[PDB]
Amino acid sequence: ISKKRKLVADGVFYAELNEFFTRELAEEGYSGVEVRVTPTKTEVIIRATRTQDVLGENGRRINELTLLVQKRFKYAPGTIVLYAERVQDRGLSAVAQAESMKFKLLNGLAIRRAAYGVVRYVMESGAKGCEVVVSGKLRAARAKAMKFADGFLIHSGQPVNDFIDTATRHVLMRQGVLGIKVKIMRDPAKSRTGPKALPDAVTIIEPKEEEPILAPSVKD
Amino acid sequence: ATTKKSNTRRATDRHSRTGKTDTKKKVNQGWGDDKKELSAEKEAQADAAAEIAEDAAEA
Amino acid sequence: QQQQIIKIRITLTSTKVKQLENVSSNIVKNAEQHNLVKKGPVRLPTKVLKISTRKTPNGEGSKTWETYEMRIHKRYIDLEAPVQIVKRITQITIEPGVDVEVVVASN
Amino acid sequence: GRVRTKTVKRASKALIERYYPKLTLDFQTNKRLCDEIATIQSKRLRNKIAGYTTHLMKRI
Amino acid sequence: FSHPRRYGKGSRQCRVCSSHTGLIRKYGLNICRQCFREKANDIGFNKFR
Amino acid sequence: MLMPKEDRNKIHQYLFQEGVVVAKKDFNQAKHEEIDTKNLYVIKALQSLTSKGYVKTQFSWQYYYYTLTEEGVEYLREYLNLPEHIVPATYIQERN
RNA sequence: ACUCAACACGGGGAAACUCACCAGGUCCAGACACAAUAAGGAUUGACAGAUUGAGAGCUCUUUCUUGAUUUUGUGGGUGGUGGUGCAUGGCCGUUCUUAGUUGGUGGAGUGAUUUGUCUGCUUAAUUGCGAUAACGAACGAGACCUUAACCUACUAAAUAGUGGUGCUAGCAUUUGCUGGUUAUCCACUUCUUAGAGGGACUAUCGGUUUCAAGCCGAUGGAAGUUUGAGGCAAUAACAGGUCUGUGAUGCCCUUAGACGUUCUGGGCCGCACGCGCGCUACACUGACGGAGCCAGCGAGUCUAACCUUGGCCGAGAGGUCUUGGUAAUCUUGUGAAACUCCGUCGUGCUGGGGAUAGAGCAUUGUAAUUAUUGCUCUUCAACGAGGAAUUCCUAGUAAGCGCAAGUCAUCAGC
Ligand SMILES: [Zn+2]
Repeated sequence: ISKKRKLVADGVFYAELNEFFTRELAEEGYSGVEVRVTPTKTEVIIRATRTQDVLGENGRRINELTLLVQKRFKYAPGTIVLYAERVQDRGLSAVAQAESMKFKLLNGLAIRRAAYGVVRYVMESGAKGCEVVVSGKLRAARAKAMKFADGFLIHSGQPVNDFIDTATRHVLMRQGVLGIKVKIMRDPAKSRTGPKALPDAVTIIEPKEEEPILAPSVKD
Repeated sequence: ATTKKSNTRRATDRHSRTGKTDTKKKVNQGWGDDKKELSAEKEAQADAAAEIAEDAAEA
Repeated sequence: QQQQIIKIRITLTSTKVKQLENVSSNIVKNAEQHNLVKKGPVRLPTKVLKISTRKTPNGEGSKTWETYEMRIHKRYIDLEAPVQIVKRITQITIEPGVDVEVVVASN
Repeated sequence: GRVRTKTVKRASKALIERYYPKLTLDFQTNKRLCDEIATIQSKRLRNKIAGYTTHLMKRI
Repeated sequence: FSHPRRYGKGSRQCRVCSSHTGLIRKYGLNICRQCFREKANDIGFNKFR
Repeated sequence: MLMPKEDRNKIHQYLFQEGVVVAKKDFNQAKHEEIDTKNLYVIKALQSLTSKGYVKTQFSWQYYYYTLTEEGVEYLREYLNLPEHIVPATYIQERN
C-alpha cells in the first residue's frame, strides 16, 4: 500500500477509535487518545479522569475494548496493547469539563448553577480564560443562547491552535437537545513545549545603574 | 408562465403564527431568574470548591 | 556472516516535521559514532494531500470552499553496515508518528 | 499604507527611555541589539520595532 | 432479495453514517463531505491557506 | 426471529468464549467475519440478548459492538450447561 | 432554496442503483413480557406445472421435508430521504471581513447611564497623530500561521542535476562540434529538492504638511501597492438554510395490504412558453493544411484489475501481445493549447458558423430504446456584433488559452 494511502488510513484508524471510546467510555470520563506505532506492537493510551473504575476487577470489564479492537481492525492478540493513564490538569481538559457539565445537567442542577459551577472550576486551576455557551430548548418553547465568559481569551490567528482548547457535546433530555461549548484558554507561561508567550507580547529588560564620571582606576 | 413567485411568506416572518407565547415563569424556570442570581451564583463557588478538595487529595 | 557489510536504505515517512528531523538526526549521529559509511538524509519533495469541500452541508449561502491539507514528509538515509549494528540503530529511534522502513539493497 | 500599530510605537518609546545611551541612528545595529535586551518571539516585529526606534532617534 | 451492486452510488457508502450522497473517495477515505469536515483535524487534515 | 438452533448455539458459544462480538451493520452479508453463520442471525440474536439485559451494545461507524454482562454470563452458562469454572475471555486478565 | 444572502446551488454530471415519485410483486429484518397454541407436530421450506415480467412455492394443485426457534392475540418496540428548520443541536451563510466591542481607576449624573470610545489631519483599519476629564489597558484590526518571490552561504542527495573522464556513433580534421551508455565510473550541489538560518524596517536621501502621524519623488535592492495571495477572524444578531449528511434530536404521524425494506419496469430528461448561470459563433488580427514545439498543479493497483509505456492490427474510434510503477524512480520531459513559421482561400452567410437530421462502425455496463459516450461519411439551420437593461475588474491583474483534480463503470459546455 502507498504512503499517501497508508498515513490517511492511520488517520481514519485514530478517528474511528476517538469516536468509539467517546460513547463507550462516556461515564468513565474519557479525555482523549494517542497511539504509538512500533514495528511489533501498537501502543494506545486512553487518557481519562475516572482511572479507578475504568480498570477494576483485576480486569473483568476493561479489555472488552481491546477484544473489540482486535476483532474489528484485524489485529492479533499480541500486537495491540492499550493503557489506562491518569489525566493531568483536570481543569484544562475542555473535553472533561463539557463532559462534567452533561452529568450536572442530567441529575438536574439548573443551568446557571451548572455553568457558573464549571466556569469557576476552570478559572481556579491555572486557566487564563474560559467560556461556556449553552444553546437550545430549556423549559420554554423558543430556544436561546446564554454565554458564561470569565477572564481573558484571544479569538483570532494561529495562537488559537496553540493555546485554546475547544470541545463540544450534545446532551439529551425530555424537551429537545441542548448543546455545550467549553473554550478554555491556557496560560502561555505554563507552556511545557512550544512558545511561552503571545506574538504581540514585547518584554523589555531594565538596565543596571551605571555611575558617571569615574577616574582611570587601572588594574593588572 | 410569466407570473413570478408570489413571495414565500417573508413579509410576516417575525410575527409568530402558532399563536402560543412563552410566559415569564416558563423562561425563568428553564434559564434561571435574574432576581435570584445571588442564590444561584453563591452555590456555584460551593460546588466548585467541593471538586477542588477531591482534586487535591490524590497523593 | 555478521561482519558482512550490507548496503541498506532506511526510509522515514511522517506528517510531523520535528519528530522526523529528530529521528533523522539521531540516525546520522549514531552512524557517525560507529564510523559507518553514510549517505546523508536525502529530503524528498513533501507530498501535499489536498481535499477541497464546500463549507456548507446544504445548498444555501455564498459558494464558499474550504481546502484541507495533509503534508507527508519523506526522507531516506543510505548506510553501509553489518546486520547487527543496523538492528541496533533502528530500535533506538522509534518515535510515535514516524514510520521507519528498512530495505536491503539487492541489485 | 505604512502606519505603525501601538505595539510598534509603544515598545519603541519603551526602549528609547531605557537605552538612549546605547543605540544609534542606524537600523542594522539596532535590530541586533533588540534581540539581546528585549525578548521578542517574532522576527518580523523585531524588525518593525527597531525601524521605528531608528525613526525616533533621527528626530531626537 | 438482491441485485448488482459492483459499481455506482449504490455500492459506495460512508464509513460513518451510511449516506451515498457527497462521498470523498480521494485517498480511499470514503467519508461523506459533511462528516469529513467534522473529523478532518482528527484524521490529520488541517487548514493552512 | 426464526433462526436454526445450530446457528443460535454457534453465536451463544462464540459470545461466551470471547465475551465480546463485533458485527458490521450489513443484513445481506452471507457469512459473519468471525462466526460461521449469517450476519443477520448474529445481529438479531444479540439484539434479543440486549433487550433482556444479558449483552450491552454500542453502535459506531456502522458496527455493533457487543459486550457480555454479568447476568449474561450466568444466562449463557445455564443455556450451554457449562460447569461454573469456565469463565469468558473477558475475565482472563483484561487490562485494556 | 425565491432581492443582495434561490435559480452549473444541495458537492444534485439521476440509464439500474442512487431514490425520496409512479405502476405492480416479495420479505419482516414484528426486540421483549404475558397468555393462547401447544410435540397423536406449534411452524419455516420446495421440484413440476398453475400463476406471474419472472426459475418470486408469493399464491394455487399436491404430500413430502422440519422438531419449538416461532406463529396467534394482548400490551410494547423497531425503523422511517414520513411531517414541523416557526420545537431544537451542530454546521454554514449573511450583517462583515466592514471596523467594531468591552470593562479598571478617575470625572459627570438621584438614576437608567455617560465620558474614556473626540472637532481636525491621517490610515487598508477605533491605524495612528493630535485635541483632551480623563488615565492606563483588553478583545477585534495588527502581530501570528501557510504560501509565493532573493540568498554561487551552509546542509546533503541517482528516486534531482551538471562537468570532464570509461565508452561509443556521425559530421570534420584543429583540439573539435553533436549525441547514446541514468551505479562502467569519479568529482561537485550552480540549476532541482527541503532543512536550518539570513534578508525588509518604507532602508537612504530630497520634497510637503498641526515640520506629528503620514504621504509623494529619486536612488539602491530580489522585492518598496499591508512586499503578492490566502488562512484564522470580536460583541452580537437573523424566527437566513439544513430534521433529504448523521445511530444529533423533541413532539406528532405511520408501523404487515407499512410512509420499514427489497425486486421488476417507468419517472426525475417529459414541451405552446417566461427567467438565470454558461459553451460555440458571427471571420482576413481569421478558417483550413503541413511544419515548428514550450508548462505547471496533479493522481495512480495486491489480492485488485488502478495510471499505462513500447511492439503489432485498424481510416478512425478502438483492439491486441508484453512491460514499468504502491510512485521526485514507471506512466510523464503528462513533447497541453493558444502561439511560431511556410503554404491554401479572398469577402461572398464564403472554405466563417456547425445546430437539426440519416446511415454505419466501436467503447463502458446485467441493461444504452427516450440517440451514455467516441469515431466515419452525409445533411449545413439561426447568427452580418446584439433593444430596454445589467455583471466582473486596477498587475503576471483583466481577457484569450488549454491541463489535472473532484464526481467517475461510462459521461464536462460544471
Ligand atoms: Zn458520513
